[PDB]
Amino acid sequence: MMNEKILIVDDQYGIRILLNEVFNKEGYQTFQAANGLQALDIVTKERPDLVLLDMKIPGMDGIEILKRMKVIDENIRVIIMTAYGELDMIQESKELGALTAFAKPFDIDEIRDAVKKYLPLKSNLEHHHHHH
Repeated sequence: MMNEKILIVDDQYGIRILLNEVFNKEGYQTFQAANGLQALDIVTKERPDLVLLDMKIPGMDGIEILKRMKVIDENIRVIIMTAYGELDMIQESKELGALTAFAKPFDIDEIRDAVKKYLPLKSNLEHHHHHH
């Protein structure tokens, strides 16, 4: 199976290592990038399947970053982060290969839950059971 890999493009390295460890723990080889170049490096270094492109402020729109990682790997997908769906770029984001546009209101679990249900390795903590 796929070894389950992630790329977190967030400048708020708090949220970034937050997401990092969260998915990482499920099995996700998550690599934290604060910028799209970092991200380019990350894709080229690990080849993540799920790249959380924080379109907020890190450096560039997760779209332009998702497509550059799409050109190096259209195998890849992106979980671009938004100010709760500012549309336009948001539409095109998911449209180009972003699975989800997660915002300020995040359950944390819904994001890790999402990554598993999109590409599942091990996930959770204790087997695959009804409770998360």
